[PDB]
Amino acid sequence: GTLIRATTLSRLSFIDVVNDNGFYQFEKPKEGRKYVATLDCSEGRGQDYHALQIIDITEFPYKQVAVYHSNTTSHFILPDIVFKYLMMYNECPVYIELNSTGVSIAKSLAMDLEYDNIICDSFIDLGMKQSKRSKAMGCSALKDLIEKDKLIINHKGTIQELRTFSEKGFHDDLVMSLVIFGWLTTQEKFAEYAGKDE
Ligand SMILES: [Mg+2]
Repeated sequence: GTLIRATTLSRLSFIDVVNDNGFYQFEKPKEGRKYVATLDCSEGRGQDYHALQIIDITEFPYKQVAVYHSNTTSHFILPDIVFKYLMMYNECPVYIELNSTGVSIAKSLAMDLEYDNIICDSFIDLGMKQSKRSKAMGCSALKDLIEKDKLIINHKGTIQELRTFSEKGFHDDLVMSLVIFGWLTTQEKFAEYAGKDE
């Protein structure tokens, strides 16, 4: 009872890139392409990882071009690491799940690093406000993208997590960061970020 149907899961495949201290790069940034990054931060104590997914949304199919995945990042430096990769991907907009750590990272990006491509649900929510409906609808959107071959997955750990991710409520941070992306794609504001500049 996986979210992604078995035949699709069986055809997923990864490019086995070297881990650069948590950063996995499948495509370099390219001129004229438009990206988005989604961030699922770990919170509190336990066995979870921070997961930043960077997706090329210039045109279909969308592509997973890089991932940052770590549970050994110093809290003091996580905003600077995210900022580095957003700047790399053509000053990438970012959509952060606003758990306690995500609220702090979003504020650091806005106030300390002065990054001005933060996707915000509202003036007081500097990212994706937590809700149950955003998870469910983001999962449905992600299922359709992967099953219709409209989102290409390259990363080994992401595929491993997709193969065990249940259709209802093992690590899942790489999938949950893709669920944030799926939810974004259902919103009116996604048209501000997707597509070539006109
Ligand atoms: Mg997490």
